[PDB]
Amino acid sequence: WYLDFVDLNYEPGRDELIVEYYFEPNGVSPEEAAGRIASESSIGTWTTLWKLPEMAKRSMAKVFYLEKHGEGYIAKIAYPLTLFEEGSLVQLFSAVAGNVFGMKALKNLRLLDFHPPYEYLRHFKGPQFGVQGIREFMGVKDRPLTATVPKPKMGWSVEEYAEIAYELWSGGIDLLKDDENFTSFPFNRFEERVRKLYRVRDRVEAETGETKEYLINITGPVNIMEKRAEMVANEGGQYVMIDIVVAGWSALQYMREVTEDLGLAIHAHRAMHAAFTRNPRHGITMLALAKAARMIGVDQIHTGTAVGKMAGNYEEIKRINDFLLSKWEHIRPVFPVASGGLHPGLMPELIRLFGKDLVIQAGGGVMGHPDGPRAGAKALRDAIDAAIEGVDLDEKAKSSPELKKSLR
Amino acid sequence: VEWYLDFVDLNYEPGRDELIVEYYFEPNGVSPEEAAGRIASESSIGTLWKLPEMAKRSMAKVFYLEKHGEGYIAKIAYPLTLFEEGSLVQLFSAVAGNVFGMKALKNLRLLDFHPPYEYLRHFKGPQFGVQGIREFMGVKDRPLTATVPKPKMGWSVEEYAEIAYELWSGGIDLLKDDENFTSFPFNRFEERVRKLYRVRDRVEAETGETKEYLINITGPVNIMEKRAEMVANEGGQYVMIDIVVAGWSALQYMREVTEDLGLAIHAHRAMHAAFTRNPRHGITMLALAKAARMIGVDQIHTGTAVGKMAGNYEEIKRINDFLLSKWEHIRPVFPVASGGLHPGLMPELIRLFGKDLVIQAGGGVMGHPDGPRAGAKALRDAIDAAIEGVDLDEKAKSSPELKKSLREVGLSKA
Amino acid sequence: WYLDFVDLNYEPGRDELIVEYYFEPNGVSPEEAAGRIASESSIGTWTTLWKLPEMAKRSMAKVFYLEKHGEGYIAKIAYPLTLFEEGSLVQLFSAVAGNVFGMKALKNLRLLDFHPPYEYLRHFKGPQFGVQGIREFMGVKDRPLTATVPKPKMGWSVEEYAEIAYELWSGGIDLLKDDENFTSFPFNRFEERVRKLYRVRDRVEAETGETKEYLINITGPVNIMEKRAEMVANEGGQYVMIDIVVAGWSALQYMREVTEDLGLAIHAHRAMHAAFTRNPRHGITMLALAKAARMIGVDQIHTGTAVGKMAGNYEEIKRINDFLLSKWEHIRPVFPVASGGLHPGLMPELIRLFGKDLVIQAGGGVMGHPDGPRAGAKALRDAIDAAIEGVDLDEKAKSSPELKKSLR
Repeated sequence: WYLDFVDLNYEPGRDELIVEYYFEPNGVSPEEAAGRIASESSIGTWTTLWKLPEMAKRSMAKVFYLEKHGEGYIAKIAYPLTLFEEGSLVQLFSAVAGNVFGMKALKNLRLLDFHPPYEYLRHFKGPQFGVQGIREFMGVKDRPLTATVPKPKMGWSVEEYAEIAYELWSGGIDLLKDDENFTSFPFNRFEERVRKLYRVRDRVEAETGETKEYLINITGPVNIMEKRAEMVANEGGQYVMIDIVVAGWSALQYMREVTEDLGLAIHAHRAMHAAFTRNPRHGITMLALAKAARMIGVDQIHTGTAVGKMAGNYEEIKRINDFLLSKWEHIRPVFPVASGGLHPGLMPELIRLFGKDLVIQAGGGVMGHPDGPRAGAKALRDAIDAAIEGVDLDEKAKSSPELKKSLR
Repeated sequence: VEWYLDFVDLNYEPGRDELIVEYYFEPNGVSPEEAAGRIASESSIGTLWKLPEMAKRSMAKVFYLEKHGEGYIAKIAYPLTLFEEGSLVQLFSAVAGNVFGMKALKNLRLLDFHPPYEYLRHFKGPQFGVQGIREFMGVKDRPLTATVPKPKMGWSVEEYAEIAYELWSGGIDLLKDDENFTSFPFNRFEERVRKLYRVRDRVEAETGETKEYLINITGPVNIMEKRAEMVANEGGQYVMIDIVVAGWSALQYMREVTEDLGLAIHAHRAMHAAFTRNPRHGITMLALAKAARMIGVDQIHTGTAVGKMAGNYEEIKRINDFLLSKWEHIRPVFPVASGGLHPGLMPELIRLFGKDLVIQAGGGVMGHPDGPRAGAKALRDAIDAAIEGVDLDEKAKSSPELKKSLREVGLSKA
Repeated sequence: WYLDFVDLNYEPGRDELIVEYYFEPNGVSPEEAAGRIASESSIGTWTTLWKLPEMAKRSMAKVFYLEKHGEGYIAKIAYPLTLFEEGSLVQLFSAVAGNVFGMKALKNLRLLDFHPPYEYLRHFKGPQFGVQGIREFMGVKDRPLTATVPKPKMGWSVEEYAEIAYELWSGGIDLLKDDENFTSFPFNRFEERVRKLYRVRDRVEAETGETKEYLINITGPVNIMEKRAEMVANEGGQYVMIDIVVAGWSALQYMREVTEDLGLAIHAHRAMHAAFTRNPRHGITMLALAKAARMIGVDQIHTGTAVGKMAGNYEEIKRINDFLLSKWEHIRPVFPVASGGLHPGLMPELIRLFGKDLVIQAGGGVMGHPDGPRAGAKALRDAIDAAIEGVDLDEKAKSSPELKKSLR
């Protein structure tokens, strides 16, 4: 039966969903392995007896491309839309990213990418704001945005958090960002944080004439996340942060509706992703993850950077960033968020390689500045201004004491 | 102009994900090809500033154009980018809107449409259909029977209850309100619902047979919803809506309501003939029945082959065939036959149109010489006879009520 | 029995509803045909046995006028109010415009007009705003209002729609108008359109000191239409557009209550009407449609124009326009909306023939202006100013470059 699912001359219609897998077979032929992925991700097996169901035949997936690739194989598989509950990314992932990973006839299986047809994709809204909508409400037309996570990442009282925030925002940071694990604690309850931090936010706005925002972490059981998002909207926030991998796709799809009602942008933290995106032979790629997140509609998502302290291989990151920012029917582009050991001196290189449409998360460089967080923020903003203006950092530094000290 | 000809390409092969509409038309002062492109244009993107990418992609295409009688038939392909999926209202605004008013046509008739799978899948179709209705009614094989009281207006709730008792007791399956009969100071809907389902339950207890009520909930939508809620609360399994007068927007919403409440929909088609009757202009009954079946009415009036209604056999059969055909996940709909039907016509009716019908024969039944109960019995008897292949004159020997109906009809003709 | 319904000497009371029909009999006498319309639209048939119902006799319709008219006949029929559920235009149309159209004893049947008595009409509110209420909230006291539908009529993104809108409004258009088929699409969702277009609206108001509005198309299944109307009211809109024939009378009556609660005027698009108003022998007239729409209470409705590109016979259109604008107890007058190939050069004639109480929809002329939509709007506003002021277009054109170019 597994071979009924393999037709290397099949030409998929524009209304079929395509998934690309890498795999290594275990004691079976490449074709049998491929067929097995297709059957398991579609109708399973049958032509014996007791009534074949009427839509089974029309719902068969088909392997239409199979080629050797290094130590394994790449297959592309076409899925008729009769297999799917439209609007449920959850059910899509149960089909194409479910039981297939555990099959003993494969040593390894990686979902590399997928391509939803227009009739699947039209039932997703994508980002509510995207790059352009964020740039509008932030009032930042050309340069990348800046973000900072306080260090240490845990243990502040609300008052202590408010003071750091005041300093970061005042020095030039656009977005305060909670750490992925920083949700709500006895010494820093979410409700008290929301009531205080947005007062400090509004004060800095009045004093500087620059828009400031807060990537506040609403991550929790979904009912709690919804209540936290309502609190944020009620205080005048326009962003919520969600750890999307830990929270999961069912909650994210629902929160996308909540954020639509409340006018909130979503910053997606991708903590836990490496558990299945890191292994080059087995799991789901960051690309496929980013695609699903963009389709549902996160407005910004972490992708990594190119340095040594973050390391980060250039081709993979570039590829994801390019996808996030590409035209894709009605789905608004998503800001890549660059983080990892970033600091003012790396800004020209970051921006040469990755463009101006970025959220630059540079908490280390900012917090660890010898004159304090406010000075570190200033320094970062100055390195970005110089990168965009084509000005050498050492030249800028002669008119920016804060940047000067950072480059030492 | 040459712009309108950009919408015409008679070698185009439409993909399986495009919606097709078939029109008859007669041009008025332009060529046939220019008329057809005008139709395609006006029902898609219409006609300095940057022509958006989506507009180019969303152009309809005339891919078939042949002469037909005194005019022409065109088939036009519509990408689904033109449509708000789930909204039959919006589809009809595009393909059945301003297009009828076009000065470049003398006449335009929407003949039929074919939604692709990706459009159709966002409609549920009938909640019950033929098989759902036969299950809740407990009637496995024969046609169902319905009767609208005569006269059609003016009854108190008590008088209506008494007629209903007789009709159901005599064997009618479905009491039917007239299309004009909603709620009046002398017969308020709330009172009628609270009384008639007690009568219904009484008749079920006495006969062992299931009885139902095609009760007319037609009104402003908020009123129809409230009336549907009252029917469900009294144990009713059907509501009747005059779907042409009420309209598509209300009907789509009411199909959600009846999903929640577990109610079947009987669609009365009053006013349809204002646009379905003219063979050169309007919307065919076929196209209308298709839209109603997609949304999901469970029974709909189509017409009969009778003395009184000498309706076209071939058009009626085409509609009934469509209603009963397999159509993906969309359940089949019962055709409702009516128009001057009496017991003597049951064998011809069933021979020509089959057993999957609701037969509304109010006139024969109400006009029986021994009263409505006897008319109901006579109708049921003629139907059993037709199904078992027994001559009506043979059946009449064991059924005095049928005997009398057959005799009196014979005494009523020249 | 059909003859019991004919009394050519009957004088209807002021409390009876009168309907006027055109018909052609098919094998029966004019009187029998007329009687058949009356019976079918009232009590049907009966005097045999099994209890005549108590209110049947008092609910009989009566043909009281029958005269030859060309190739057929006109009948007027009086209906006692016992036949009707008061406040339900739906039930009125089921009686008088229902099964009568399909009767085989008539070759043709047209409902020409109806006349509700005060005790029927008092249960309808008519337009919430009408001509005077619109003129008040638009701040436009004498001249006709202007409207424009973007071309092409479909396929814009929200951002592209907002830019056209900015230009139209800025040049002088009063009302942006969505096309009848332009509701909500993946590339232009209603909720995102509402949130953006009213921001651009408020900006143009601030910059020009002129009120601007949006005939935004809420047409859909009724629950969806209600949610869309709430969205519009919430953003500060005062108008919604409904395709009333496609949506239908049940939804319209309900929406009239929704718009009452929300303070919204209704613009009625009449798409699909020609399916039954166009045939001179059979259907319902535009007059009767306009009457029902006015009674429920649309504030503006399309009637057509007098040119060549719209063609439009003058007597019929004038007659409807006159009715819409006439005193009619408590029912406010309704703006006729003139559309069809209109452009600045036709304004003096349009206004001579049809008056200043019009909404002039002139999308072709405006969008197709050689200097752009903004210039086209300006040109239209200038042709209207000149028409009202008694000024020759070629004279105006010497102080209006935009109009000058349009007249070429």
